[PDB]
Amino acid sequence: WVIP
Amino acid sequence: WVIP
Amino acid sequence: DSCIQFTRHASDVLLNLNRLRSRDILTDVVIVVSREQFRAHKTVLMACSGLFYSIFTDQLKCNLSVINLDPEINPEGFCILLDFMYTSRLNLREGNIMAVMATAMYLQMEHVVDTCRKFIKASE
Amino acid sequence: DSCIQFTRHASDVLLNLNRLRSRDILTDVVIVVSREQFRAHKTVLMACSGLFYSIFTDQLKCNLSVINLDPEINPEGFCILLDFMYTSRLNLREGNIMAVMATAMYLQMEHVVDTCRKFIKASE
Ligand SMILES: N#Cc1c(Cl)ncnc1Nc1ccc2c(c1)CC(=O)N2
Ligand SMILES: N#Cc1c(Cl)ncnc1Nc1ccc2c(c1)CC(=O)N2
Ligand SMILES: [Cl-]
Ligand SMILES: [Cl-]
Ligand SMILES: [Cl-]
Ligand SMILES: [Cl-]
Repeated sequence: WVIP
Repeated sequence: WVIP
Repeated sequence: DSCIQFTRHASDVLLNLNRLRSRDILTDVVIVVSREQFRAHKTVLMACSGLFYSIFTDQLKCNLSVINLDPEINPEGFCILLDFMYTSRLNLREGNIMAVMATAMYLQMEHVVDTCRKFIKASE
Repeated sequence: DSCIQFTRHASDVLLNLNRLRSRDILTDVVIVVSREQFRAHKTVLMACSGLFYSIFTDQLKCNLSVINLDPEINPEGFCILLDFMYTSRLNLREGNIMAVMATAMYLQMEHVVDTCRKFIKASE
């Protein structure tokens, strides 16, 4: 999971 | 396009 | 093999699947969550959810145009997860995390359950 | 928004769509290319091809279960492109590049046409  |  | 790969292909396919959903194009099921209804494509639901994969591979349920979820399922939680299915983006907030996690557990969406557990543990 | 994103989601969705195709699960059209037939999902075809997007948004053609391609279309070229649609992987070879490019032009798959033009120019 990432900060898009 | 890339070499996968 | 000796194939070449187009990096953005999978993302572009999903973006178009979401555009079809928004325009109600070739949607083939309505998911009923208490008083709310959500139109979708069975193949996308199956591709994202263990529960939908099981339902739509069933020899009778594969042909249903309406699926009613358990009355304990929160419509907003379902909406957030349906958006995630079609975009890879999860709108996870303090006010919805419990509903999102319970819905992801029911829908059998392990990666969502995982990030919800981690975000909850960080706040305790 | 304040969304989080699951990097592999789009790729995992496409992998499952390909698994459904291989098992002939909820496929809703057969593409006929001279003596050969290819089962697929209309939504995936539309999401990858300008030609299929046009065909399946047509008020009459959207309901067809069989689509016959132009007799000049090469089945192997079509097969390579259908595999690309479901995997992001293009099996581009000296022996098939002309057929792949002509098929991609007909199907309106601009990125494939682009890499075919570039691979051809490099060999002249
Ligand atoms: N459609 C399809 C499908 C196929 Cl074909 N093969 C394997 N899994 C499929 N989908 C599916 C099954 C289980 C789970 C998910 C998706 C996400 C998750 O957390 N659990
Ligand atoms: N399904 C869908 C779809 C939608 Cl909803 N919006 C916009 N394009 C869509 N698909 C589509 C249209 C044109 C082309 C491609 C795909 C690849 C390409 O080279 N040309
Ligand atoms: Cl029904
Ligand atoms: Cl997930
Ligand atoms: Cl027909
Ligand atoms: Cl393309």
